Amino acid sequence: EPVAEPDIMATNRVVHVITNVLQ
Amino acid sequence: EPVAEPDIMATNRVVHVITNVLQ
Amino acid sequence: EPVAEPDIMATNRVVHVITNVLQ
Amino acid sequence: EPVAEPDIMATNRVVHVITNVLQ
Repeated sequence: EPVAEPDIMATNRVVHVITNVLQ
Repeated sequence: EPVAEPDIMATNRVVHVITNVLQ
Repeated sequence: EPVAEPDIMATNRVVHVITNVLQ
Repeated sequence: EPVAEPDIMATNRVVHVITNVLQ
């Protein structure tokens, strides 16, 4: 993982896609 | 339901069920 | 059948809600 | 370094009612 001076960090995964309700 | 020998079956309407979209 | 089939229900449109997305 | 983990799985709930096969 990246190394640097201490700071605020929080790993997160975001996934989105355009879609419509099936019914 | 009626019981008899196999033969042509009249088409019956089908109603969908509301459910969360997979996408 | 022992239980009557569900009555026909018309699909209802759903309006999307605007939200902040990082991506 | 360790291999990056894949995208986090998004659990979903599916509800359906058994009915006559369309085919």
